[PDB]
Order: sequence, then structure tokens, then C-alpha cells
Amino acid sequence: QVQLVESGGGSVQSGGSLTLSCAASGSTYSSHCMGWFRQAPGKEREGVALMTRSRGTSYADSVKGRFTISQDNTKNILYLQMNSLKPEDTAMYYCAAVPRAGIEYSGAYCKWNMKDSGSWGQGTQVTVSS
Amino acid sequence: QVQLVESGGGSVQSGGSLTLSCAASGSTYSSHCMGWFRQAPGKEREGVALMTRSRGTSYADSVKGRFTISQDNTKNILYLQMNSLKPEDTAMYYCAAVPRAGIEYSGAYCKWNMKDSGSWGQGTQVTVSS
Amino acid sequence: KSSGALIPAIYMLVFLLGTTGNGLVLWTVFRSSREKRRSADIFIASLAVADLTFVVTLPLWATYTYRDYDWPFGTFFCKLSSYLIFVNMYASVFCLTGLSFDRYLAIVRPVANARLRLRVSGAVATAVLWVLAALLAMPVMVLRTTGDLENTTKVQCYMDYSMVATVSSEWAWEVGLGVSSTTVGFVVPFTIMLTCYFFIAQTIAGHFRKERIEGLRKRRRLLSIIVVLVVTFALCWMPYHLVKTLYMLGSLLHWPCDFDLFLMNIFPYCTCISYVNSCLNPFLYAFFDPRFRQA
Amino acid sequence: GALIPAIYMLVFLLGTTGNGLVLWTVFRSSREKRRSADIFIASLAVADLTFVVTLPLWATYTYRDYDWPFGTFFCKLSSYLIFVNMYASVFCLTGLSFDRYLAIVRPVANARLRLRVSGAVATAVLWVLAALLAMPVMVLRTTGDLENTTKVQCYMDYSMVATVSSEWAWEVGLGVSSTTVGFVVPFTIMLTCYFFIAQTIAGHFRKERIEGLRKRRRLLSIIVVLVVTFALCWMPYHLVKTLYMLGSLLHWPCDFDLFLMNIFPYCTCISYVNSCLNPFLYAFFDPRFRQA
Ligand SMILES: CC(C)CCC[C@@H](C)[C@H]1CC[C@H]2[C@@H]3CC=C4C[C@@H](O)CC[C@]4(C)[C@H]3CC[C@]12C
Ligand SMILES: CC(C)CCC[C@@H](C)[C@H]1CC[C@H]2[C@@H]3CC=C4C[C@@H](O)CC[C@]4(C)[C@H]3CC[C@]12C
Repeated sequence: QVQLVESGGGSVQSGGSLTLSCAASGSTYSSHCMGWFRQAPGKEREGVALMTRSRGTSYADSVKGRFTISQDNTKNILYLQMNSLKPEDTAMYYCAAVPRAGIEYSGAYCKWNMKDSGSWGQGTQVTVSS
Repeated sequence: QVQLVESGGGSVQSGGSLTLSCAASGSTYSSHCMGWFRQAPGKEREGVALMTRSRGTSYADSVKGRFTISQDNTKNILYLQMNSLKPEDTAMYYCAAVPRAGIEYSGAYCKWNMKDSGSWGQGTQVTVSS
Repeated sequence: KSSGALIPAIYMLVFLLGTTGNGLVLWTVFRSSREKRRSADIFIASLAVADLTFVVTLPLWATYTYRDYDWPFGTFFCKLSSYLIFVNMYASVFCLTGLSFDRYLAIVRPVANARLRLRVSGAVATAVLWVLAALLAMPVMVLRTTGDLENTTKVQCYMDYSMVATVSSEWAWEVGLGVSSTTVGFVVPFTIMLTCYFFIAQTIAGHFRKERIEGLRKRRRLLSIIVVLVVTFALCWMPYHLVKTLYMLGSLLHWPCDFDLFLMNIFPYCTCISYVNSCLNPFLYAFFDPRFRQA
Repeated sequence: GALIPAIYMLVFLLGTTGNGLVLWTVFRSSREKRRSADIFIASLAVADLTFVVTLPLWATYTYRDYDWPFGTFFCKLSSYLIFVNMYASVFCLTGLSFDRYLAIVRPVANARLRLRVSGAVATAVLWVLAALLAMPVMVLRTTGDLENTTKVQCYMDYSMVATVSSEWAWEVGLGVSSTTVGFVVPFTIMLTCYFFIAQTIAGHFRKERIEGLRKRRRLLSIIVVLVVTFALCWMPYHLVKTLYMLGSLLHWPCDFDLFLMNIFPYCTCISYVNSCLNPFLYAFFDPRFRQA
């Protein structure tokens, strides 16, 4: 339902502190869950940085780098501070808003298993150079 | 406790029909349920033909169908008819006997989860030519 | 803060105390002769049965919370346990409503009390109570499932709306189920109880100016234990319903993230109090009601 | 394929209902009308209920081709409850047979022993022994993907108490002890008591006295039918299991071992059917359950 607009990315040399700001509209903190993914060569959509109620800013180990998650409720932008551009970071980075579950039953979990049915946005082609 | 003196190991070319005959002593078909394992160089030992009880004879889906395994309780010799051997099959072959549990509790299953704590043999490298 | 092992220790303590106390109160209400067993005794026993069924699954939830919300019991037991929490909630609130209505009959209009006792028997009321509880908690059983949400290699007993609703209607079904549960477990039954208690208080002032001392003393004992049970329910389940209703309303009122996080972090403790109510009931029964005290 | 799970579910329903009615009948009568055998009847019903409540779990287990989606704790508890049912049921049958032996051969000694040893203490010792004897099952049972398949099999791990070499010894010892204290020794006591009963009864049965058979059919013959049904439902189990254990030292042919392995699930199925069969036996012979 929400509309996600990504930013940043592109052809930047290695070691840069690239900032990926995924904006949103209607995707409040108490309703939907921010997250960041990147599309695999087989379009497997491997996660790079997800927001979790149990852990909080769950980063994939293979995509560790210097990725950072920060959610600003006021402006409704999720920031992916993917600093120290890695050669693995040469990918199309998409952000998704998987609806956050209710507090009564699921304990306000983020339902990352339903990423297939979530709302996505056309990402940016990060091309990490030397 | 079984002394699995596996014999028949050799080396062939592509499409080879080498037959591996893992002999054993003390591994009755009721007590010890034997199977075949393949150790790829530089990696952990894998499976090729793990004889089970639920599925009968099992295989490794990556290499399943190339070889046939049968057990003779008379002379306690296990066959591994490694037919149509492929260069992807170039590795070391071990034959092992995990201790099959009783019918009362596990229904006479081969505890392949305890392959680490099982008797092993030596085998012989099969350098399948391309 | 997760408080380490505070939540599972509390859960196991309420498991033990609730099992023992609910067994004791069931034994007390069942060992007595049928003639001495009053119409309120079936409600007492039904509330005890609901508490016992809940604390039976309480060790499962203690293990769930001990393993950082990991559920090694399967989909069926997740469904059954959630179903039993909700059945406990509805059955307990309906039994308290039945006790309060039985009182409202007894004190306010004793003649109408006898008339309604003749018209409606207690067994039919209890059967309808439990059938309604089962049907109303049925959505919990149907839509519940186990899944490794957040991909943390931990099975979490959540509720799936995909069977009956899409993603754009998952929120609608969640809010509808939450509001319906809140209504038929804390508002409508409690509105019935407050109306009955207000008429009861008017009749109590009347008996301050009328009536008989000994019957007033028997009514004092019974109404005291019943109102203490109702107040304990209203103080153990109020944090639950209040916090969850506020969480639902946050989407409409656009509350700050601080308040939403506070509600999210404080909800487990509201669940703790709601679960502790079940074990609290036998101690209340022993403290005030002499019948359980005598046994 | 689906025959074993279907029979398991049918036994679940029938056993739950029948054992509930048996418990209701034994626990609705006044204490004066409740005989010393009624505690054993109720304990049999309780064991049968405690097994049939877990019967749906085993039906799901066998339906999914031996996959256990319930957890290590529930595997432990269910196996514990099968074994507890076995020992408690056979010990209760032993108690019923011993009580009848006392009441027949030496009724004065029957009264003396009833005065010395109450029913409640006997039942408590029976259940404590059953629990402690089924403790190894609960301690050692575990769930694991044996044979490296998606299925989870509820088996018993001997690594805690033994090595790989001694795992065979512990398995054989546990099986032999389970047979000895669940079929061999308890049934030996039952045939000794029944042989003395048969001698004392035949002392009058050499005459016509056919009403004696109806008097037996009241209590003694219903106990005898319960014992015979337990024997006929657990003899395939223990016989096949003991033959499988002995095959390691008799060197059975592969065909015989395979036959035992394939027929063991059905023997387990009959051993589970006994639980639901018992209330029907109560209804057919004893009119007390039929009346209530
Ligand atoms: C994790 C999954 C695979 C487990 C599946 C278990 C299911 C198939 C089993 C386990 C317990 C079973 C239930 C046990 C008792 C009853 C009550 C009876 O009046 C109707 C059937 C019903 C409702 C059974 C239906 C089937 C059931 C729900
Ligand atoms: C799959 C794994 C993680 C589940 C573990 C569940 C364990 C921790 C729980 C679930 C049920 C619990 C038991 C439930 C009832 C009793 C009886 C009581 O008199 C002593 C404690 C005891 C024996 C509990 C011990 C802890 C227990 C066994």
C-alpha cells in the first residue's frame, strides 16, 4: 500500500560512505517495517539490512561492511549508512516495507517471511569501483 | 566395532563402471546398517549411498542415479556399483557403518546423524578422467 | 530490557501456583454435596477449569519466552495454546458476568431472581458460555501459525491473515479481531457488570435502610469474593486491553515512536499480569470465601 | 500407508470415550459399593486415557512418514506415557489377579492382607514403580533427522549413558528389562495366581455348578479376559522385539529380520488398540459398566 522512493547509490569508488535514504508515505513505525535488500544475480533478493523487533537492525553477515540502519519517524525515511563500499556492494539496492504485525498476537514482529508480498521500490544500481 | 575393510577402490575415466565392495566383519544387517560416503578433497566428507530403513536405499541427489548399492547379508559385503562415473565424482570414497537402533524405539533406523561416531574404513581415490 | 529470566520464572511460578490452587478449588467445589452446591458454584468451577487449561500450557509459553521467543512445539500446539489463552479470557469474563448477573438477580430483584432461575438453568448458561468462548476464540486457532519471522532461526507463534485477507486487508482483519476481542472480553461484559453492580449498589443502600442482617451478611461474603474477583480481573487484564487498544489507535492518532516503543516493550509485562490472574484467583478464594478456607 | 494413522485415530476416539465412561462409572458409585478392584480398574482407565491423549500425536507421526513436528519434550513425554501405560496396566492386572487369588484360595488371608496393605498404598507404589521404570525412556528419548531426511524421528539416544560400543548393550538391557518387568515377571505372577485359582476353583468345578461360571463372569472372568486381551495385544510386541534382540546372537537370516522390522508397526498398533478394547470388554461382560 505504501509508496517507497529510494535514493543514492550509483558508481562510487570503494571505501566511500554512501548513504541510502529510503523514503516512505503512509508507512509508520507502528504499521510497517523498513528494510533493505539487494537483488542477487539470480534475482534472489538477498537481504542486506533489515529492521527487527527482537534484535534491531539485523545486518547480513556477508553484507556486513559498515551498514547502518536509522529510522526517522518524523520524515519517514529509513537510512542505510552502507559505509566502506565493498565489491559485494555492487548491486541494485531496494528497500521494502513488510507490514509490521500486531502487538496482541505476534508481539509487534516485522514479518520478514512475507517479503514476497511486501511493497518494494525501484532501487539504484550501486557500482562499487576501486 | 566393525572392521570395515573396504576394497575395490580404483581409478577410471569418464563413464567408468567401477564397482566398490565394502567388506565388513561383525556388522550384521540387524545390528549395523552400513552405507557409503564420499569425501571431496579440501572439504568435509559427503554422502553418496547411505543405506537407510525408511527410504530403503538413499542417494545424493547431486549424483543420484549414477550408482547402485546392494547389501548381501551372507558374506557381509556391500556393493557400490559406481557406474557412469563423472569428473564431478572425482573424490575419496569411505564406507561406514552407523549403529542401527532397535525396533522398539527408532523402528530399526540407521542413525546417520551419528556418522561422526561410527566405524570407518580407508577407501581408494577414484580419479575419473574427463 | 528483557529482564533476563524474569518472565519465564514468573510464568513457571504462576504455572505451579495456578495448577495447585485451581486443582484445590475444583476439589472444593466438587467434593461438596449437590444440594449445598449453589448456582454460583458452577461458575466458580468453570473459571477454575479455564485457569487450569491455561496454566497447563503456561510451561510452553515459559519455554517460548525463555528461548528469546522460540517455539519448539509445532503449529498445532501454538494454535492450541493461543486458543486456550483466548478461551480462558472469554470464559473467565463470561463467568464473572454470570456471577455478577446472578447477584444482580439475587439482591436487586429476588423474586425475579427465582423466576429467572426457574426459567433458565445454570447448566444451559454454562454450556452457552463455553460454546460462545470456543466460537469467539476459534479465529485465533484457525489463523495462528508458527514461522521464523525476522529470519532469526527462531519459530514465533504468530497469527496469519493470508488465509482470509490480503496484505492490504491484513491490517483490517487484525484491527477487527483486536477490537472484537477487546469488546466481548472487557467492554460489553464489563458494561453488563457495571450496570448490574450499580443497581446492586442502589439496592445495597436500600438494605442499609431495610432488609435483614443475616441475609445481608451472607450476601456480603458472596458479593465480596465475587467483586474482589472482578476487580482482580479488571486490574490484571486492563493493562493488556488498554495497551493493545492504544497500539491499534496509534495508526489513527500518529503517536510518537517513543510511545509506540513503550507500549511494545511494556506489553509482555501486561501479559504477565493477565497470566498471573489465573493463579491469583485461588489465593483470593482462600482469603475471602470461607468455603474454600474451610476446605 | 494411511491404515495405521486411521486406526490410531479411531483408537484415540474410542479409547477416550470408553475410558471416560469407565472412570465416570467407577467414580460415581458410593465408596461402600466400590470394591477393592475398582481402584485397579480406574488406574487402568487412567493409564489408557493418558496414552490415548498422546495417540493423535503418534497418528500424525506415522501419517507424515515418521516425522515428529512436536519437539523433544513431547517425544519424551509421549514415549514416557506409552511405557507408563504398559507398566501401569500390567501391574494393575497383576494386582487384580493377586486380589482374586487372595479372595479365592485363602479368603481369610485375603482379608488379612487387605487389612495389612491398603489399596491406596498399593496403587501409589504401582505408579511410582511405573514412573521410575519408564524414567530411562524420558531421559534418553530425543528427536533427530535420522537417515538425513526431512523427517524427524523420535528415537532414544544412548550417548548420555553409554558410548557407541556400549549403546548396543544399553539398548539390549533396556529392552530385556522392559520385557522382564512388563510381560515376563508380571505374567509369571499372574499365571502362578491363576493356577492356584484354577486348582481351588476346579475343586468345585469337578461337579456341574455352572452358576459358578456366571459368578466368575461377574468379576473373575472379566479380569481374566482383560489379562488375556493384554497378553494377545502385547505378545506380538514383546515377541517380535525379543526375537530381534536375539537375532544378533542367533544370526537370523535377512528375510526374518526384515519381516520382524516390517511387522513391528502392526504389533505396536495392536498394543495401542488394547487401550480402546478394554472398555468394550467392560461393557460386554461386567454389567456394572453396562448398567451405567
Ligand atoms: C504440527 C501438525 C503437523 C500437527 C497436526 C495435528 C492434528 C492433525 C491433530 C492433533 C490433535 C487432533 C485433534 C484431537 C482431538 C480432536 C477432538 C475431536 O472432537 C475432533 C478431532 C480433533 C479436533 C483432532 C483433530 C486432528 C488433530 C488436530
Ligand atoms: C523442546 C524443549 C525446549 C521444551 C522444554 C520444556 C520444559 C523446559 C518444560 C515444559 C513442561 C515442564 C514441566 C511441566 C510440569 C512439571 C511437573 C512439576 O511437578 C515439576 C516440573 C515439571 C516437570 C516441568 C519442568 C519443565 C518442563 C519439562
